[PDB]
Amino acid sequence: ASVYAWNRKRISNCVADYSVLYNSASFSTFKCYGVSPTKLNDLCFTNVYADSFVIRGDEVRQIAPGQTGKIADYNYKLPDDFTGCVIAWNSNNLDSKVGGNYNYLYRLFRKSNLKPFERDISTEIYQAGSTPCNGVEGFNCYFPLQSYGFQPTNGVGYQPYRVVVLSFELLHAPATVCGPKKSTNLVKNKCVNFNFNGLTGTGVLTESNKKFLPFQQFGRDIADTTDAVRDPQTLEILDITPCSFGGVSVITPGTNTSNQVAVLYQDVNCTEVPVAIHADQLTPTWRVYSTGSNVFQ
Amino acid sequence: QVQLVESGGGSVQAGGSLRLSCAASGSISSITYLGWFRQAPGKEREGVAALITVNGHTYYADSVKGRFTVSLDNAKNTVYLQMNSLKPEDTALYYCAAAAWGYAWPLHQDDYWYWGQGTQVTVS
Amino acid sequence: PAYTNSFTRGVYYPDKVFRSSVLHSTQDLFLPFFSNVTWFHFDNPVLPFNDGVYFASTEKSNIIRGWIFGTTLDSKTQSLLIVNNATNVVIKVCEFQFCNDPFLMESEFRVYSSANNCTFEYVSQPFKNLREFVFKNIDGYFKIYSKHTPINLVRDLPQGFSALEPLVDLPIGINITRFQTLLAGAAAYYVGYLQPRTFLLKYNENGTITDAVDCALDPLSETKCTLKSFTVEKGIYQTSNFRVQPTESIVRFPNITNLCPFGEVFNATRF
Amino acid sequence: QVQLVESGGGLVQAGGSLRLSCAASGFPVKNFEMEWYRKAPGKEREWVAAIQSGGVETYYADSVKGRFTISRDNAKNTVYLQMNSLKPEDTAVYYCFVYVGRSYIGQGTQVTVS
Ligand SMILES: *[C@@H]1O[C@H](CO)[C@@H](O)[C@H](O)[C@H]1NC(C)=O
Ligand SMILES: *[C@@H]1O[C@H](CO)[C@@H](O)[C@H](O)[C@H]1NC(C)=O
Ligand SMILES: *[C@@H]1O[C@H](CO)[C@@H](O)[C@H](O)[C@H]1NC(C)=O
Ligand SMILES: *[C@@H]1O[C@H](CO)[C@@H](O)[C@H](O)[C@H]1NC(C)=O
Ligand SMILES: *[C@@H]1O[C@H](CO)[C@@H](O)[C@H](O)[C@H]1NC(C)=O
Ligand SMILES: *[C@@H]1O[C@H](CO)[C@@H](O)[C@H](O)[C@H]1NC(C)=O
Repeated sequence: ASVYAWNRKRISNCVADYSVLYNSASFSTFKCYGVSPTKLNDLCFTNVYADSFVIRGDEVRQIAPGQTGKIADYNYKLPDDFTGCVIAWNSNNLDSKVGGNYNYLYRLFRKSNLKPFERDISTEIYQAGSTPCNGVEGFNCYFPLQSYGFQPTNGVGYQPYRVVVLSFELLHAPATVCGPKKSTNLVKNKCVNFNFNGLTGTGVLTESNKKFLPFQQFGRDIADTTDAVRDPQTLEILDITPCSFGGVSVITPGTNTSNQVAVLYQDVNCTEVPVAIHADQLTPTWRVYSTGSNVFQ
Repeated sequence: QVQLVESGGGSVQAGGSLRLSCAASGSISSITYLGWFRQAPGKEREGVAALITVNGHTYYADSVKGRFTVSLDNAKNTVYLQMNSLKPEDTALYYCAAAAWGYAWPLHQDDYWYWGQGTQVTVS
Repeated sequence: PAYTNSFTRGVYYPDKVFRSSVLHSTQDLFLPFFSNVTWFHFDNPVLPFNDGVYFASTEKSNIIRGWIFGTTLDSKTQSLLIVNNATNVVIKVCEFQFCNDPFLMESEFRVYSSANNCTFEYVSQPFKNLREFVFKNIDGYFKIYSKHTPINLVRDLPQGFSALEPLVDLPIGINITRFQTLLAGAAAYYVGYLQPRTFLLKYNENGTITDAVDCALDPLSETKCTLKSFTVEKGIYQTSNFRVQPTESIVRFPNITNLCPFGEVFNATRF
Repeated sequence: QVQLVESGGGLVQAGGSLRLSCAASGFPVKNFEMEWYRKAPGKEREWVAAIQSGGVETYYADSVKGRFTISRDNAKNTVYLQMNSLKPEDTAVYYCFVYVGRSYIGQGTQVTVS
């Protein structure tokens, strides 16, 4: 696009991964204001409007909130406390023809300072004196629509930097385009914490025997305790059983009678009691009361 | 929240080697970009080396290209700057800067950096 | 004219939660039972929204096409537009200029001529047929609950109980007061309105709602609500309370009647 | 405040040489970049040569490599040009150019090669 017609395009109901922007190995002035770039893909924001121009690269340091200049005064202005990312990279190899790229025609003069996030489109010329222009260009006409000269013999400061603005505004609307969410594989039949699509909890994920209609997203039983969460990749229905807990009780015949005791781990399977308590962290005197010949359920 | 302590300076004959290091303490995971600065006597402080912590990509200036290299050690949380084939125009004050807003090439003084205390590298 | 009664119809799943063989009570924007709904036939007037619309329609052929949602239906307030067609449905909210008599041999289009200031656009994939909808506009959103069922009669609402499943949420966030339907033969459509009402919901073994009672229709179903059962045993069940509300709020105060001489400092010739 | 003037122009023949200047005021040349533009009759304005703000790297356009030499004088606040190897295609009005806050373009000088 052009700088007189950089449209405020609404690209909605999509995703946009930025790790391919991270390992592109061509970025120059990747600047994210407001939020860090390391927490940009996992969490998103609403109003995901975007802009595009190939701006000349010698005053990208002027592109800042609370900083004026030439581009900030006449081409593109940022508001204070910007939430969003401005991205600049080298554009020497592909937008460079012989004799200069005379297609990115740009405005040099405007009567007032630009408001932030305003697309300025015009045809009429700059007014600076008192004598009006009669259509024929004269001594104070001052034609603002000047030319970028982008030759291949320019240096990296004079060669242009391609700008895209992923601005994040705050309006009463949900987000449309966000970054991706990485996901690992699933484990089965284990007391494991999980991160599903919205809900997290502790329990044992087992195979199920019931069925779902295609609109239930999770499940629950009587006294508001959940029983099933949808896994949205494999399309096989899993359940939850809470992994086991309980009290312990110690059976003794008296300290005057003998020194031996019997320990009661209640309502558990009697195979995972070295996995239940930390038998590797406790004493070897405790480690002989987790397994042995006299294991009874 | 980011504190940088750098060392490894000294004096050496031209054609020798030196190795600078800059240790980072504080919010290590928020640091995204390490840049090495250099201010000659009678000159403005310019940029020499660049390093992205996430990607590992390196950028160098044209006067230090082919002679200077930069590396990162995530175990010690310390960036390294190894100097090979030194010339006596490199006598300057060296600075290490840590960035938490992303990566920006070339290096500029007016942007937000966590600045080091400055070290002296003298060659002749 | 031509009002119709709604026989225990218009109950939806209140959330995305599956519940199995349990009686659960919610407070949401429901239909009260046995309320009045409208029936029009040719005829497309302007009707208000009033905080939630239950919609039903009986058709043999596709006569109705879409609707015009808005506030003033003019070129000063933003207006929503959904038009369904033979192979596609178009969802967009813009600044519109609706005609005075909007209507839609195989093609006719004279409903609007206005294409300025568009904001949102969306395309999805859409007497014998009975189609029940829910229009609601809560917290900047627009939620649609639906059910499709066949029936063969040309008189009134058919009998039966059916639970309504949600489909589509919209990110519009404008204010809405009135809407108006669009047509091309004659066809029937029903409109009800939602009211905040407490229900008791009966879930089966597989989570489909098979029965419901309203807690303000009659005191037997109100005892069903406060007992959480669909069969009530013989006895006395204390449910709620009541209070007499005041009317006049009279004011009594003593005689003011002192008449201090400020008349000499308001009506004399020399102070 | 920022003002540029151009002088030193004249009429020369093909193969001649002339030294051109552009004086600057209100700003130092050690912190800002310079560009030089030309306006041929019947053609659009095109970039000629540029010096960086540090004074290290100098660049020229594609048709004028090997013949033009642009320089600066930091003490006299004036940007100079050593111009050689003339063709009749370089008949243009010459304007120097700088970005100091806003853009400031001088009145220009006339160079006619015939
Ligand atoms: C231990 O004490 C109990 C009651 O005090 C008694 O019955 C038992 O015989 C004692 N055991 C021995 C070995 O004396
Ligand atoms: C206890 O665990 C063992 C080990 O797999 C299993 O064979 C047994 O059926 C389990 N018993 C109960 C009651 O869960
Ligand atoms: C519905 O309207 C009709 C006519 O206006 C009236 O006879 C009837 O009682 C109304 N229904 C209820 C439940 O009030
Ligand atoms: C378009 O709508 C916005 C939202 O109110 C308004 O600010 C803008 O002035 C409108 N533009 C035109 C040309 O009507
Ligand atoms: C809609 O109208 C109401 C009342 O007139 C007002 O409070 C609200 O802000 C309006 N919303 C919009 C988006 O104009
Ligand atoms: C003063 O006298 C006039 C006329 O007699 C009367 O209208 C007015 O109420 C008097 N002022 C007061 C404070 O009573």
